[PDB]
Amino acid sequence: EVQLVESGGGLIQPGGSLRLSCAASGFTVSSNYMSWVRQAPGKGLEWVSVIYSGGSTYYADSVKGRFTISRDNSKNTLYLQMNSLRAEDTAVYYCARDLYSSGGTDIWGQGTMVTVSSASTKGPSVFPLAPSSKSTSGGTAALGCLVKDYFPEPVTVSWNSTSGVHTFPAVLQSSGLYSLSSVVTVPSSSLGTQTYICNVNHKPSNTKVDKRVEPKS
Amino acid sequence: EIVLTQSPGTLSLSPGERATLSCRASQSVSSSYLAWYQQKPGQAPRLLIYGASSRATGIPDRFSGSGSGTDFTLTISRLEPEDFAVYYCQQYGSSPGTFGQGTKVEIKRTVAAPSVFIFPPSDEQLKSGTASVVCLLNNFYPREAKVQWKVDNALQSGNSQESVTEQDSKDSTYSLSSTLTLSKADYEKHKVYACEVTHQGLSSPVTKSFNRGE
Repeated sequence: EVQLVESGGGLIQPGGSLRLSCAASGFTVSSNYMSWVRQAPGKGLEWVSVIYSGGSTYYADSVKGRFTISRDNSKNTLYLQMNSLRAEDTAVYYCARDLYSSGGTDIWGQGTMVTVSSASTKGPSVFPLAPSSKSTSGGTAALGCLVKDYFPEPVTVSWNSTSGVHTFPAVLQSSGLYSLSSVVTVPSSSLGTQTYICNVNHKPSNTKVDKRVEPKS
Repeated sequence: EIVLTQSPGTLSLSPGERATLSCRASQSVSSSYLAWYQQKPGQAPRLLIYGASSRATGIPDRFSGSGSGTDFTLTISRLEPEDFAVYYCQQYGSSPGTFGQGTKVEIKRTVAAPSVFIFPPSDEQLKSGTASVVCLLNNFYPREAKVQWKVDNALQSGNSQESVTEQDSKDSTYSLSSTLTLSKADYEKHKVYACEVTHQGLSSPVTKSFNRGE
């Protein structure tokens, strides 16, 4: 395998600083063109910074003078140290290995969401979407968890620690907090027997909530 | 900087069809230094093609690229349902490298009406002073659907929000959640809570409802 494993991210206050890193396998950061690329919500891909094997660095106009791309050869790691962050820096950030000085990117990190906001972290409240006749369709039934009032994104939802699952995109409410539903379709014959538990992980708040979802008449 | 203009902006085609995506450059791109990427929702981009026409290792044979000068093309020779994504071109023949704005490929299928479910608020939530009522439209196509809430037969406005899933990677359907948010007090003052759904797969609109307390 050839890969980049990214670390860092999350909520940061405007004016603050934040560092991202990526560990490479199957190539050496010291001998490659490496870059960071970002993508604001709903928008396209924009290069942030590039570093050459010989050490030269280049920056997008929007970040020049306040972001630094760097590397640790003996740890095979790439870094992005950001400063003077603003709301317009909110984006998913990816590290990348480039085949050419100006792009051609074969290896991408998985991405991490950086949210620049003065609002406080808030953990989700998790409420059951209980199965009933009104959520039953013959041999199948729907049940879920409402994951309400959290900030920032993302939240992770798993079931019983996998099929039939629809976790919906979060919506931003007027309060400025996010809300999401996760639903699963299960055999209607199991509603009385099988325990269904949604596991909600909101890393920015270090909140982990398991909620058992039980039927209603 | 070289500007890359992708067309069309959105492309909807059925499995088995040929898809042709264009990327036009504002000036000539040197050495066919152009790449194509696929980006699925929530994921990092995946390199498909580099050098305008070289398929990356491990990429299925249905993906191919061509072009030179100012016009480049990505072809999916026979679309598969898993191919919905945004596809981006990128030039690296002149500095700085630049990306197109993406073409969103959506997979067409035959019409599928939603199954409609409704969930009353939890007792746990009501103890907190708010009531969320959830209407689920499951596994439907096309994506356009009208969802209206009625409380004691009164059409609601300004108190609901919707979310739609990405297409299913096997059967190309969508699901949609609509959440009506009311105060506990308002919720307890009314009896009938109804979600009315209009969709092309239905012969007539469908209403799903419950009476508070059940």
